[PDB]
Amino acid sequence: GSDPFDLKPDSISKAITDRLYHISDGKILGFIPNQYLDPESSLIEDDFLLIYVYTYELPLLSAVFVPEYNCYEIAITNVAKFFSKIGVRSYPHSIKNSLLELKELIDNNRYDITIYKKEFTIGAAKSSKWALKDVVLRSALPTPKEVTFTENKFPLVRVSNIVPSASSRYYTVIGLAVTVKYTGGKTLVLSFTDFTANPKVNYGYDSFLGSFQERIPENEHVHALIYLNRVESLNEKLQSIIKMGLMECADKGNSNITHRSIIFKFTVKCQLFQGKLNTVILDADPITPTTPVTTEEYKLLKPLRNKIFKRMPSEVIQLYTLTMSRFLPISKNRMSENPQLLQEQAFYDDSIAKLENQLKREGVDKIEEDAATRPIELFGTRNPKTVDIIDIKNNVQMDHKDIKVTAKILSIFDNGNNVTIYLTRSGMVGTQCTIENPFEELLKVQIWGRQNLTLFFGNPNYSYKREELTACIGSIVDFTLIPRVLRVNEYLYIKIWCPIYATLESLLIHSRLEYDNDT
DNA sequence: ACGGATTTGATTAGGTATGTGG
Repeated sequence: GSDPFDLKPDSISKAITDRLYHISDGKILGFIPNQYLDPESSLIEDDFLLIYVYTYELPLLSAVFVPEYNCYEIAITNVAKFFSKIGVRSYPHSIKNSLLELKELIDNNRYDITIYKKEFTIGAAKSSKWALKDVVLRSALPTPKEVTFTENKFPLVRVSNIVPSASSRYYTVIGLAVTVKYTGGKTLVLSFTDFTANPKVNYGYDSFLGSFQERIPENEHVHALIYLNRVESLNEKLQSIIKMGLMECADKGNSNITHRSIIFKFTVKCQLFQGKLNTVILDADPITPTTPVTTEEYKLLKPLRNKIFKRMPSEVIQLYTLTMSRFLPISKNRMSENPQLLQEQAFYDDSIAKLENQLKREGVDKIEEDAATRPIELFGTRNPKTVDIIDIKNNVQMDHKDIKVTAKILSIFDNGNNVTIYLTRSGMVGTQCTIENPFEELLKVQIWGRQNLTLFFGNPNYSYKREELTACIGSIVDFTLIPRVLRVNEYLYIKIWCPIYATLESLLIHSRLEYDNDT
C-alpha cells in the first residue's frame, strides 16, 4: 500500500478517498465570489464558494498567487455551516454583509483547515478538488497595546465596584446603553447600565429595559455625559455597526434606546460633584460578538448579555431581533419557536501582510493591467511556444506572454459573468473518463469581462443558443492562452488562464468541421 | 502625533412597536 506524502496544493492525486488532511496555521488569502468579481448579490451556491489558503512553507512570488502551486483552492460545500463555524453572522439574510464579515475574519485570523478529496463532474468527465471539512481558529489578533495600557489606568470594574471620591477616578465599564438625551447644552447624555447596583448612582429618567414593564432600578442606571467635542467620534464608531448615529437611536418618543441592545466598552471618569456621582464618557467602543475582546473583558460581557436577554420582555425581543442581533448573539430555534442566546465571542490572543503593504504602497493599477476582465488584445508576444498542460501548470509566474496548447475540451460552462472551459490531453479516448491527477491532466480556462464575453458570444446581450455553447465538448482545439489575474481580496490576486481569439462561433464551426473530417 | 494634569455636572412616569435594505 501507499506511503506518506507531504500535503501540498498539487498533491490531490495522492489523497486517499475520504481521508482527512490538515492545513495547520493557514492564511485564507481571499475567496470567490467577492465584491470585485461579482458585484450585486450573486447568491452563494454550495460548492461555488471557493477560498484560497496559503501556508508559510510555500513559496512567495508576489501578490499574485497560483492555485495548485503556492495556495490551495478549496471548495465550500455547505456555505451555511462554514459561515456558522467560522463566525459569519449575516447569512443568508445578507450575502453582501456575510462576505464582508468573512473578509474581516480572514484578514485578521489564521486557521487550521481540514480538507479532503471531493469528486466533481466535468461534463461526462470526473475529477477531484479540495473540499473543506472543518475550520478551527488557530491564531487571532493580539491585544492592542492601547487596550492594555488604557485599561491599566482605567481598570475594568462592575458599576457596583466604582468607588467615587472628590477627585476623578478612571475606569472601564462594559455596559448596555440605556438613554441618549440632548438639551442643546455643553454635554450629551448617554446613560448606561450593568444591572449592578451602586449607592451613589441615581438616575430614574427613562430607566427601563425594552418596555415600561421591565424597570432598570435607579441605582443601576448610571447617568453619564459626553463632552460635545467627543460625540462625533462615538457617533462614527456606532455608525460603523448600525449605519446611523447616536441621536437617531432614541426614536420612540423618549430618550430610551434599549430596544436596540447597544453595548459599549465605556472608558469613564467618575467624580462626586455637588451631591451626585458625575460620570464622563471619555471614550466608548461598540462591542459585538465579532468585536474582539480580552478574556477579562468577556468575564463582564458574558453575564451582561445573559441579563439583557433574560430580562428583556419577550415581545420586544420578537419585534427587534434583527436590530438587537447587532450586539446580542440571538438565534432562531426550531421545535420551540423561541429566540435563544448563543455563547459566541471573538477573543484577542507578517509574511503576507508585508506583501500587501507593498501593494498598498505601489499600484493595484499595475496588476490591474492583467485583470481577466480587461479586454483581451491579440498581439502581446511573438513566437509563442507550444506547451503541454503540465508545463502550463508549472509556468507559475506572470511572464506576460502568450502560450499555445492543443487540448480536448471536456466541458464548457456559462457561469453568467464568465465562461469556463475545461481542457485535458488531446490523446485520450472519448470524454467519459476519470482524471486521477488533475494537476497534471486538467487545465481550466476562463473568459471574463463585458468586452471579452461580448466578443465570445458575438452579442452585447450574451445571447446564445445552448446547443451551440456545448457543441465543442469533445473537440480537440488549438488554443492560444494569456495569463490573467482575478482579485480575491483587496490586495490579493490569483493567476488564471484566458483564451484569445476563441469564440462560440469558431469553437462551434471547428467542432462541426472536425467531426466531418473524422467521419 | 501622544498623553493626562482629561472640557461638565441632571431626574426619578409612562406608549409604542424596524433596520440600516431582498
